[PDB]
Amino acid sequence: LSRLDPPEAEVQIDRLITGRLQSLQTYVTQQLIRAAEIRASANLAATKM
Amino acid sequence: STQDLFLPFFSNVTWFHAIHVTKRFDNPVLPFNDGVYFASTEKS
Amino acid sequence: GKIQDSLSSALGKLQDVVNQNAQALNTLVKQLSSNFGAISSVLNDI
Amino acid sequence: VDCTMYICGDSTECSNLLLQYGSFCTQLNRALTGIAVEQDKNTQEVFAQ
Repeated sequence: LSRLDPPEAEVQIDRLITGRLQSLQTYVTQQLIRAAEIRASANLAATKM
Repeated sequence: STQDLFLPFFSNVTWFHAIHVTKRFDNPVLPFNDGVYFASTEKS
Repeated sequence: GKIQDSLSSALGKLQDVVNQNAQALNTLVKQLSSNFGAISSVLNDI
Repeated sequence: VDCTMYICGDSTECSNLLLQYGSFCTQLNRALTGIAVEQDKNTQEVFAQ
């Protein structure tokens, strides 16, 4: 916002969005693989229970 | 869902008039906020 | 007898997925017609 | 994850670059909070017999 001009430096925002969107995209992903992997372990856990 | 400036559900608004068919005449300078909700109700 | 009339029209393991593919096949219209943080969401304008 | 404050944080124009733009972090929530109810349900039948 400060150092350069907002009708041109939104391009400097524009790329900064997407890797953060990607890192969120990975984190939802890499959680989700382990996520229902726990339930797949947990259904075994409740069955022994 | 989107993002638009809607009007609140049963929004607090202000009860003006132009009624004489006495002595009530209203036309004030009024500001320009986040989307206007103006209505002009008449019969005449 | 007793279970021929409560068979006749939320079940065992067959109610599950078609809630959710119904949920999720909405989503595949929406995933890439979402953000991706560019000037526009379809690549040729980029 | 509260999405926009992870991506941008407290900024109008960064959010206003994020809205040509459908429902990513909407569905990222509905990804994540979708799993979030289930571990409690995984906690449910693993003891409450």
